[PDB]
Amino acid sequence: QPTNGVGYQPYRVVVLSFELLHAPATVCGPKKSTNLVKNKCVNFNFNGLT
Amino acid sequence: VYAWNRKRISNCVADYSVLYNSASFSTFKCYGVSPTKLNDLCFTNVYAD
Amino acid sequence: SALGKLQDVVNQNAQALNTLVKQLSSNFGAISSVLNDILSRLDKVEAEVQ
Repeated sequence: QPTNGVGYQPYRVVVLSFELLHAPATVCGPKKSTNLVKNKCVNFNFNGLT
Repeated sequence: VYAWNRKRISNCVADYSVLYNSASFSTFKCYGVSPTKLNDLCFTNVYAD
Repeated sequence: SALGKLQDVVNQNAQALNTLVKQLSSNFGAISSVLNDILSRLDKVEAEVQ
């Protein structure tokens, strides 16, 4: 009922469960890709593998 | 809640700042990850219950 | 089989180093044994506990 107290009012709940696996990624954050470099020592991040 | 609905999210760019910049949420706990860190991460699937 | 005393010294020092390298893969109760996973998933205050 719309007159209910704050503990007895309805709440919409969404649980996001995240699948971290050896498998390829299919959901990723918005971070843009950049050029590949070879033979130099470099910092890298492949699909969150920093 | 006895018959909760699951949506599988896949094959897309997420942007969790669309969520974590909002004041509308009465709770937003996270476990094994940080909410502000989510935009650097990747997953095979996400399940939204 | 005559030189077993010398091969034994080589074997013991190899088994000691292989055990030292394998113990990097142990979690010790952290969320991952990979130190870059912890840092790429958690905030400073949460990561430092792990």
